[PDB]
Amino acid sequence: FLPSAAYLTHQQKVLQLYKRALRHLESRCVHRDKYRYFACLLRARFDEHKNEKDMVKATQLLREAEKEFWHGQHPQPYIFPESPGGTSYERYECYKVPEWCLDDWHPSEKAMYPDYFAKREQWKKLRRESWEREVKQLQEETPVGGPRTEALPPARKQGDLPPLWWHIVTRPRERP
Amino acid sequence: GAHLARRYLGDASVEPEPLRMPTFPPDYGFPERKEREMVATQQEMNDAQLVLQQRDYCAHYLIRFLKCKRDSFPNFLACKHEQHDWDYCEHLDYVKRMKEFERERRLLQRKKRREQREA
Amino acid sequence: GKRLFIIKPSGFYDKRFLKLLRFYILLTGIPVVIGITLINVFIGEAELAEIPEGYVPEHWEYFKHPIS
Amino acid sequence: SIFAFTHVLIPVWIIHYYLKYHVTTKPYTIVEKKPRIFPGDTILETGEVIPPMKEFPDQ
Amino acid sequence: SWDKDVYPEPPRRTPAPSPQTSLPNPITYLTKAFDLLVDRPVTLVREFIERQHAKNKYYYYHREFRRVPDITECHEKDVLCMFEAEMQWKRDYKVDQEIVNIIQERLKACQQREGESHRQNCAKELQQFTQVVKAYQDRYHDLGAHYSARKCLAKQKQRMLAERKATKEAA
Amino acid sequence: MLKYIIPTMMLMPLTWLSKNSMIWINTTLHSLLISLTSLLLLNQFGDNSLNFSLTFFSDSLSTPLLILTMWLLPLMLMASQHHLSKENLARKKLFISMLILLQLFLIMTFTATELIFFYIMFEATLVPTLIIITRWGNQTERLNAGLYFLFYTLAGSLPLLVALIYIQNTMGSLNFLILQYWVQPMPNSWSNTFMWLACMMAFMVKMPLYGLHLWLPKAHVEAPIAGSMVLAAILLKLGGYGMMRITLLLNPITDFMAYPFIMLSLWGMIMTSSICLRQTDLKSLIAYSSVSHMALVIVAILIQTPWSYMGATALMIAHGLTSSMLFCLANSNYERVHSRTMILARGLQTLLPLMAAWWLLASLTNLALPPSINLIGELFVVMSTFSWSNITIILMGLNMVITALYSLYMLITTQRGKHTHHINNILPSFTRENALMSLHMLPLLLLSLNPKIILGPLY
Amino acid sequence: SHITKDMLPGPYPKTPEERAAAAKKYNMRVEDYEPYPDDGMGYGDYPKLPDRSQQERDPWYDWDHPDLRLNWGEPMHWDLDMYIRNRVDTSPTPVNWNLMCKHLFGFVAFMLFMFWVGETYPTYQPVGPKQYPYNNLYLERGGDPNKEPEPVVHYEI
Amino acid sequence: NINENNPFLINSIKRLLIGSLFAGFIISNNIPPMTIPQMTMPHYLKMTALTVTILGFILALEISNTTHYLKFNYPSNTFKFSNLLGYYPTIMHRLTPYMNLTMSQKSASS
Amino acid sequence: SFPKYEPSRLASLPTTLDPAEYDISSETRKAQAERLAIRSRLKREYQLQYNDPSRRGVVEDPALIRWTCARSANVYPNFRPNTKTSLLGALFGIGPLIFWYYVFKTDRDRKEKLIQEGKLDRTFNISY
Amino acid sequence: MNLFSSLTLVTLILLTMPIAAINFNTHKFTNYPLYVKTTISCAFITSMIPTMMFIHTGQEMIISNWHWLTIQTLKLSLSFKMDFFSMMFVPVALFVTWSIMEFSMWYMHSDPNINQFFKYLLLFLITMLILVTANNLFQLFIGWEGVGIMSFLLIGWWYGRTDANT
Amino acid sequence: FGFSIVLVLGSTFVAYLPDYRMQEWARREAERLVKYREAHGLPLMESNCFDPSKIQLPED
Repeated sequence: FLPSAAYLTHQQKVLQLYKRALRHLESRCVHRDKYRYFACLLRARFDEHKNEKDMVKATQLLREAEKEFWHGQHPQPYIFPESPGGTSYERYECYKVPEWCLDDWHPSEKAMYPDYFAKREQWKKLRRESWEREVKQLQEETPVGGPRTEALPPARKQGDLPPLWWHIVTRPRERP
Repeated sequence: GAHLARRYLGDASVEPEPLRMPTFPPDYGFPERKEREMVATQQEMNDAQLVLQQRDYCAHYLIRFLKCKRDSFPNFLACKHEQHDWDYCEHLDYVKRMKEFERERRLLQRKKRREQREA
Repeated sequence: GKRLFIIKPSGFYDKRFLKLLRFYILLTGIPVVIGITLINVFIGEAELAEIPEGYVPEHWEYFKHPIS
Repeated sequence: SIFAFTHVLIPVWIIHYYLKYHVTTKPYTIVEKKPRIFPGDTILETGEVIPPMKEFPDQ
Repeated sequence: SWDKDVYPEPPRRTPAPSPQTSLPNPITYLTKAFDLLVDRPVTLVREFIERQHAKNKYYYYHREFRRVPDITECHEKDVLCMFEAEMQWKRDYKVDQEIVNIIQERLKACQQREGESHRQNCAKELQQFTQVVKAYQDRYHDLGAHYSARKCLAKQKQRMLAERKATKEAA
Repeated sequence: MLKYIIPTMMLMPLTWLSKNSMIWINTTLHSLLISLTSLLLLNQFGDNSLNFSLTFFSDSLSTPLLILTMWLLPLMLMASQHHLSKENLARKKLFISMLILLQLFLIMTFTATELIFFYIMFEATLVPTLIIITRWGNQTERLNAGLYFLFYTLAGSLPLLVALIYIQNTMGSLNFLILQYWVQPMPNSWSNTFMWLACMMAFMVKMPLYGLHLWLPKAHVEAPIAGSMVLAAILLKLGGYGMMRITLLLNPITDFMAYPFIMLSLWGMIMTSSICLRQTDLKSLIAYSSVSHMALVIVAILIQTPWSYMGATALMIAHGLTSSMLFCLANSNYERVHSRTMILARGLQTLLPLMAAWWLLASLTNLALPPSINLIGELFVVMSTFSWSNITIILMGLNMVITALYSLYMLITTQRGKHTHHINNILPSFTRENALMSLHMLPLLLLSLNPKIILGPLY
Repeated sequence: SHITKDMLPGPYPKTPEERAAAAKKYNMRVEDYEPYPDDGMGYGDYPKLPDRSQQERDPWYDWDHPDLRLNWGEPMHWDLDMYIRNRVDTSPTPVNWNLMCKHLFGFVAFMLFMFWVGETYPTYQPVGPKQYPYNNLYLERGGDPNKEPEPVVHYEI
Repeated sequence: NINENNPFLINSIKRLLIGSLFAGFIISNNIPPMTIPQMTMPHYLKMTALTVTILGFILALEISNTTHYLKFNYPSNTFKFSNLLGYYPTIMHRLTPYMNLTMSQKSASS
Repeated sequence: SFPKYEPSRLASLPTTLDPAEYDISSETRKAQAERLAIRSRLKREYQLQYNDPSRRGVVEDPALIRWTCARSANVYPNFRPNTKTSLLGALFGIGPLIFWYYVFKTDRDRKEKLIQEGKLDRTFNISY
Repeated sequence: MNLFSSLTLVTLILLTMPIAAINFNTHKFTNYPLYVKTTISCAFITSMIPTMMFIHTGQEMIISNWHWLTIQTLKLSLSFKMDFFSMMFVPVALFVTWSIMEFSMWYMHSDPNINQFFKYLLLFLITMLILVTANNLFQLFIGWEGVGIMSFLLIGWWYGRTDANT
Repeated sequence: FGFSIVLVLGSTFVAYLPDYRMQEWARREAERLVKYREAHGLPLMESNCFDPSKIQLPED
């Protein structure tokens, strides 16, 4: 369930296991120095059988490693206050008013803010002028009838903006 | 305490069951020992609007403590010795209740083992 | 440089409806409050007299407050 | 100064006007649990003593 | 005003506090300041308003009724007899509900005046409360929402006939 | 009452020979003047009712419902543009005149002296609502909804006429006083049981109770806002009004025969409050809410306590106001996004900052907020039913818990947390919608100050 | 403006045409399409999914609808109103489920059992009654002012 | 950027520490006695409050000095029982939202 | 050292220990690739209907409309009354109703018999 | 008694004027936190006095007025009293909430929705005060569900954050 | 004509009017009648609101 590929990798799965076990050992192990000791012990335990030339033995050790990890996890791991489940986790989703709005104002409030609305007008002209031919030709020129991936190509032909940029550039500041 | 351990581990008789306390009657070994003065003047005890379950023995000291505490208010720490005296009189009341307890206990133990071992 | 443009959606219609609501309630809120106050401070409520001998009241003169 | 003026004078005036006349012309209205009187006092209203308690001893 | 014999009040009992020691007494200064800042101006305002009231003179009278005879003297159908009968009964019902309201307010006032000793000088009012409310429970209670007057007289007949059978068994 | 009948007639050719873009102002202004004149009625005193003829008379049950009808007319007549403002002048005038004629038969029905006249004006109220919801239903099953509405309400309501003719020619006339002052008990035979089942089952259809309630939600989700609000508020509370009047006869047999209807109403109140917790189709939640609250009303009517009748009429009036307003907010959100669903139109705390106050205040008047009239009604019904039996208060409080749960879920679903950021058509809130919300809420709070009006006959 | 044949009458049979139509219609893989089956509980031919799907779907994929975990073209499992975050979280628990309910019900049974053992076996300090002066504090109980003067006295010990 | 050079914060904390030092005694002393104070306890019934709090401090300080060590002991499920908020929130909030709504879709809805 | 992690209907089986993810067929690789193709085509069509500056209204998600008409109107077809459907219908529809009806009959008969004897606490029971 | 009843009623009535300030606002304030803090300070400094009179004399009281729906044998008014608990609790709550007004000037300074926050929190104080003054049990029920729903709103202050509205 | 002449004038109209359903008349009449029945010995609210002189029971 990832945008660029279908399966992660074997190495990617071992690597996610390593980051999750190291994070849970952070949360388990306070005072940071016994943490550093146990983290180097874990790094050594990965080093002792990292260089095995098989593949079914690699997935064997991976599967038993998930067993002996899920035995020893921590109930409330220290997740950061931006991660899902965290303390904040879009705390300031109260104030992410999107920018398809702000055009439905009365013109007196538009007369209070001259320069920002003039520059929004020139950005909106830049959106409307460079939408049809360039973006739709690059989106209906390079793909096959099945796209088979979600990475979209940059604009490297001659000039202007990359395709499908508007609701990725004009997103809110995430600390308004 | 220790009375609880004796009452829940030993026999059923010689430790008396509470809240059914008068088992032997009074004046069993008293004869002519009773004062029960009660100098509290019940009508004026009604007049000072006391709480129920305070209209008891050692309540005149409560009346005096309430009187001095009302009559000298902005001294936050005015009445100490009369409140101490009221605590002392309630200590005398608690001692008297404990005396009633162990009176009925010793009567029950000695007299009932006398009767039910020499019957 | 420290200040930035903050985004809030369209407070003008909010303020216009709120101003019109308070004004067109208080257009005859204050005159009626002045009217009822001048009544019950400059006309009297009533007294509680008994019915006099050989006399009839109507269907008013049974009620305390004079606007009632 | 003006804040304490308006908010400890105007609602106090409005409520204390409200509580004398309307409130105490309605009969069963504001009622107070009576002051306790003690056997050494004297009644302020009419003027007569309350008899003191008797002798203390055996404490 | 009000009659002192329908909403009764016991006489006042107020002590004279004898201060033992001398701090003295913040609330005495504060109540004198309260008198001078509140008691004088509201009295002057009320006296002005009372002079403006007593310039003219309104009067409201109390509405009074007669005694239309009975429901026991009305016939089979006779709708212009039962009408006056049942409206007279319904006005008795309203004024009797307010009798119950007066007695229950007396019970509340006896609770709050007598303080933390409830059972002193509230036995008489609780006695008359249980008396009048026993009368109400006997007389108006178990008839429901579509009372007109006739279910009350049916309850009257049924109750006295049952007590007639009870005293016949008691004979 | 003729002074209220005849200007309702005279307000109809107003709409015809007023010119283009001037029918609106004249009808709104004159119906609001009718609302003031309606509020001048409230004279009713003490001993008797008031008689505005041998043809018209008003109990104190009928007074707040009548003022509710003549107050809900101009609110609706303003509420029903922007989905027919682009339509024709003739069809627009026909719609407005249809609402005026429906008001006329509702006034006919609420000041009905005779029960025969009450039945005729009952189904005369039934007539124009089918035409309204079918011609402007704006969905594809409006035919099914109007047809189920018609045949349910007739086929339940119809042997009621036969029972009323039988009472007409076995006891003389059917004025409510001479039906009263003469009513004799009717013993536990079987023909009396069928007469009771005919009358009470006709109104059971009209409320509805649980076994007959799928009548309602199609007729609300597949109907315009005018037919929805009039249908819910005035037609269901008119059915309750009718049961209140006709239950004065048949005094002894209701104890014998009125247990299973209490049962079906209670258990279906619980099941209906449970079914409106998990649905989509935002309009339908208020419909099943109305089914739950009128099942509570039915329990309140069939037990026969004065506390129960006071709580019943208070619950009727408060729920009529609340459910009509909440229908109107649902139509406002549907005009914002052409969805009718619930999980789509998310966000709306950030955008539309003032609409949150009306959603919250309507959801709290549906929550039984404690100084409001809704909790006054529900509280007296709970008191009376715990006097009925010591065990049935569990179902009442479980209804209370689930009612708070689904109402506040309906709040925090549509209008809490994240705009879906692909909507980008919603405009800021008009003055019209907020004027409608202020016309709904402010009479309810001002009755919450002084509810001696809306408590009915047994005040 | 919507096709009448994008709704869903009838169950799975027959196997080539209706399964091909449902797989093209629900944007699903052919072997991933599963009807319920047709036990007659309604349900049409709406697919069966792995049924939990909302405390999964790790939130760093950055799909369209962020607080719904949908992606505009998923078949939207039949019980989704019961499955949103703020309704039901079927996360993989840190312990178990059966072992959890065993420990909880055993602990609640132990606490109520020890409360019953307490309620049959109280503690008390060694102390008689509270002795009340005037006839077990008569005339300040329920009343009867002249009916029952009950003779009971206390003695000093 | 740890910061308390701040008027309102130190005023509020100041006002409530002045509160929680004196106002407990000021409130708890000048009230009319509406009950009978016990005041006659044996030994080890009045001392027992301070005794239990001191033995608790010794117990927690030795747990702290074992936290100073480095052993990494596995949990033994009483750690889980005290760590997962008790099993009551997880068990009840996964059962009773699932049971009521499973019986709402099958029985009530469809 | 593992208690094998028994699953339930509420404790979901996590993505780590399946353990069917660790013995892989090539057809599962083909399935994951085609599933990625389906989601990529759906996101491509959505993003092209999403960033048009001329577009004003909503995007008209067909899966949501399909689910809504599947959940509301398309329950009644298809349906046949089976033994399971009739049994569960008469169980959930009539059973608890007749149970609470039995207990209300029991409580009302006890209460009316008890006040026919008259030994209730209606010494004052005014607000009935 | 004049002073005792009048000062209890003005301690109740000072917590209605800032709601009038936001309702009749029409030109948005900036010192509205300062206004709410100083009116809570004034409410405490008028709530200290009748408690001092209570300990100094005794003299408990009830007030009861404006009866609405006096229908059957019962009648219910706005009826609230001050006894031992009922006015020994109120200055503590006002003092605590005035310190929280200080700390919520500071902590919530950087969020531009502060006025609606102090509106909600003042209304919450009003409802809990109505709960701790009343003797009519229906008025206790009013204070009960009112503090329940203000607790709902103040828990779900941060919209977004599905943990909060859960 | 929906607020300034309807809502506020309706509030003043049904704010006070004649005593609806005869409440304050019932207060004053009950005050007078309780004063009478307490000043004349008999218990207030004698039961049997219809006089048993004016009743005729069917015999047995």
